Amino acid sequence: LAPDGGNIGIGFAIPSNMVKNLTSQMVEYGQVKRGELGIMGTELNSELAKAMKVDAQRGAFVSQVLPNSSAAKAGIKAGDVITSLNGKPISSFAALRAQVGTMPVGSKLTLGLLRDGKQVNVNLELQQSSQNQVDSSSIFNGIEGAEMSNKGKDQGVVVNNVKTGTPAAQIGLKKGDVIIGANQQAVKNIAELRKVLDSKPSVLALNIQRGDSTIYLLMQ
Amino acid sequence: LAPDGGNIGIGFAIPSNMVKNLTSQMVEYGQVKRGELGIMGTELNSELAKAMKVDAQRGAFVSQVLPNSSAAKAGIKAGDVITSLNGKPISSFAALRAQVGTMPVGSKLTLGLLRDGKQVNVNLELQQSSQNQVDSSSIFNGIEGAEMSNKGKDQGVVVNNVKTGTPAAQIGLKKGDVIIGANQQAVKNIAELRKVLDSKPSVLALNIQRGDSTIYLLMQ
Amino acid sequence: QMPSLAPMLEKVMPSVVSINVEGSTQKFMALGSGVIIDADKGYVVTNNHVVDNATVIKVQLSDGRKFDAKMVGKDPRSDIALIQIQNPKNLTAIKMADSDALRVGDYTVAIGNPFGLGETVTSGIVSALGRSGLNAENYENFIQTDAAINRGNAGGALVNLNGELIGINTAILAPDGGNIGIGFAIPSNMVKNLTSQMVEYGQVKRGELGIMGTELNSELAKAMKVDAQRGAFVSQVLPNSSAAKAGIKAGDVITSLNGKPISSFAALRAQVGTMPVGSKLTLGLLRDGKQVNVNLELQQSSQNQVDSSSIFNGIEGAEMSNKGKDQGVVVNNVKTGTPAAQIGLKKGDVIIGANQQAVKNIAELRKVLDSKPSVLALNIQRGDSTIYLLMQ
Repeated sequence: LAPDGGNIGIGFAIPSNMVKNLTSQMVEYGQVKRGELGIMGTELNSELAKAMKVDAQRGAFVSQVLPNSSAAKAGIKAGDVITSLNGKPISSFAALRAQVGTMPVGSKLTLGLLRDGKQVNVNLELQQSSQNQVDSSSIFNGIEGAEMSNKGKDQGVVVNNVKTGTPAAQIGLKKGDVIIGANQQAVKNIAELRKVLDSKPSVLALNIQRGDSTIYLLMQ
Repeated sequence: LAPDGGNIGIGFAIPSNMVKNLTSQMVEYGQVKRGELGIMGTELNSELAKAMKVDAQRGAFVSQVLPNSSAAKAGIKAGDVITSLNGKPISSFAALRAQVGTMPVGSKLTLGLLRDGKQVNVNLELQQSSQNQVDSSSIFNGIEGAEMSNKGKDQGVVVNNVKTGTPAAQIGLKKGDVIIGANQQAVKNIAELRKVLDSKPSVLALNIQRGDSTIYLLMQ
Repeated sequence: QMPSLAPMLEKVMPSVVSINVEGSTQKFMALGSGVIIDADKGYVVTNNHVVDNATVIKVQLSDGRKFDAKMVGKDPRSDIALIQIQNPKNLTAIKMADSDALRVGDYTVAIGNPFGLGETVTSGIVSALGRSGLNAENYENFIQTDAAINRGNAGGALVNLNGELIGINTAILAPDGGNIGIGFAIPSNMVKNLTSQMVEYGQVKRGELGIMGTELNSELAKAMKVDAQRGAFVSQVLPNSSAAKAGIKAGDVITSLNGKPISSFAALRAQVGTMPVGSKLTLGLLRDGKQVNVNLELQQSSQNQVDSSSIFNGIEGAEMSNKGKDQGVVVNNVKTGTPAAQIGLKKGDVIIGANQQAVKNIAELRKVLDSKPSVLALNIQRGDSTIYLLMQ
């Protein structure tokens, strides 16, 4: 925080537990596979707490749970208040978001709950998601277009959603494509891919699958 | 090639084998029935060849094969390189296009292939296509509108696709029509048709079939 | 049963290459042709005007293959440059013919890359020999031919029916940049000399007779009572020159060099202008109606060559040239506002190494530069002192 781009005594750092998770994923995959509980929430402020007769001036208020979500399955109901994650008391909703927002899918966690004045304990398993990440640009450096992300196990890079006037689709890039190799090298995930690109070839020969067909997309 | 429309030492002729094929078709039909292998390709340049680890600096690179195509059936895979047609080494993709682009449908040919450093030999049969040819104009001289082409054996001239404000549809010309005669003369193909037109009648009485109905379209 | 150039060309076309160039002085692209002179080392000759001021040079064989090439020599006065394919494999060089045995009836075929279409061959005859005057500051002794030559043909081959190289296609007379039947190639004897020097030194060490002259035209010949309508007229000889020592007097006419009759003054200039210092030659002389024969030894000179720019690519400043034996590169004459002197470059400096590599001549130097270091540490001698000049 600083008017006039000079330090005044207030600065911020990402806590290291978050760095430890986020990075470790990147190492093994080239991106972060984001898991979700599938609840909508908001900061539990003192006013909201009266409205809801809860003894607690801070926490995550559950506005609603998504159907067929981890939360759902686990028994979390709307109008619940989350007070602790894995033993650790919860500053706020944002903090909560931030915590789980950095754990990998499949992680097993436990939530401190508070429904109708009664403390609750619930076991959850982080699940899939629709995380908006890694655009075609972050890997091609300048090739606007469809977003991309890993796929299943080490199954290759999947193209999420192509735009229109975006340069990527202007090389034959179509959503639903599954980059399975490049320049005679196998691509299991975004890291491998970025690796072939690190060598900086003149022509990039993408080996993709559209439906039940192998095809090749070329670049320069 | 010539800035300023004067000769400078560089001129081009269509090779005679191509003339021999193209013309012979025209003689017997009034147009060329274009056959296709149904592969997408591009020039195999030296850069692309490294990307693909191929020993070959020239040829046709197979970007992908169409499903239910001659190529498909024959066993040609994307990322293949075509090096020879019928014994004859292949300059480039264009040359290849140009060769087959002038053979008649049903022609039997054989391809020199190169997949993963290994030479391959494949037998093909030129198949149908969606060739964009003979507009209604090339036969009516000035009657814009739907495109036309022969149909099956000597079954008459078929109207491909009518436009809108095009003068042809402005005489009742509708796509899917099958000109089966004109002025009490039978029309098996575009040559026959153009023949009735050679006499230059004042009124042209087209005998067409729309669906299960015979109708007549008139001109002047 | 049909006559054809095909059998010959089949052996010969691999020798000729296309050349693409990226440069700046403002970014440009250019293209022309080149000829493989030595298959093993990947030496490729071409016109200096094609590869001049190039940041990047790529060479493409007739078979498709591309390579990168780096400069090794260049002579603007004659418009010949020598480059070298980096990592040459399985190449074909051309055999050179003796251009001095060419005659005007002779058949010629030209090979090169007009408008970047690809390797194109066209044919004609020798229309003329010894043509000069195109650019009067240069050495020029052009073969003239009506084989079609256009833009992109520069640096390419002019060969005879046996596929021997007789010239390098260089220029064309032509309003409107299209061929009209008149094109020019540097004769191959000149290429053979100029290049061979470049190989061994990075530049040409130009020798001089030290005579001033001019074309002996028919009018001048009357004025001087000489029986001869062509040749080199000696206007004056320099003191302490080869000519001087040899006994050549002003008002002499030179009619032949080494047995070979002499078209004109320009031709003469062009011949010797391409022989290396120390060469021993003999002159056909004509003083007061009497034939004379004289033995000469080509001597030093003040040749204006290799600017600091031709080796640094963009570093204006002092000119440079080899020095004595393999003694290093000497800086000729620094300017003022020129960027070179703006790095501490002072005339009289003797570049004796760079980046811990020894520099005997311009080729070696250009070699350290080929690696493209980030910082260039010049090891120079000013007077009796070693110093270091730095760049980036």
